[PDB]
Amino acid sequence: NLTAAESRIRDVDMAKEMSEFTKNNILSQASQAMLAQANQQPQNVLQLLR
Amino acid sequence: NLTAAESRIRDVDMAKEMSEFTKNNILSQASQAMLAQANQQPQNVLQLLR
Repeated sequence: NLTAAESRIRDVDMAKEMSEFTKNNILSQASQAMLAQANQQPQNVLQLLR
Repeated sequence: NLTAAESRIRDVDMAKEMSEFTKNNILSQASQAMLAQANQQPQNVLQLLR
């Protein structure tokens, strides 16, 4: 029972962690994506410039 | 947020600046133009002279 509670503290429910990992990785790829949109804003500033 | 306000101070809204530039350049070409009319005033003074 000590091992049980000790595991409830430290040892992870790796399913939940994996869902958290896939989730956060999507947030990451979404963010890099929004750089791929964000940097594209001043080139249109160059477009009215020319 | 510091970068944001710092940019609001120094960094320019280049669209507005470009409109200002085209504008003032037209005022310039209009002014050179009005030299092309202004210097032409005394040659007619030479015309009644001859």
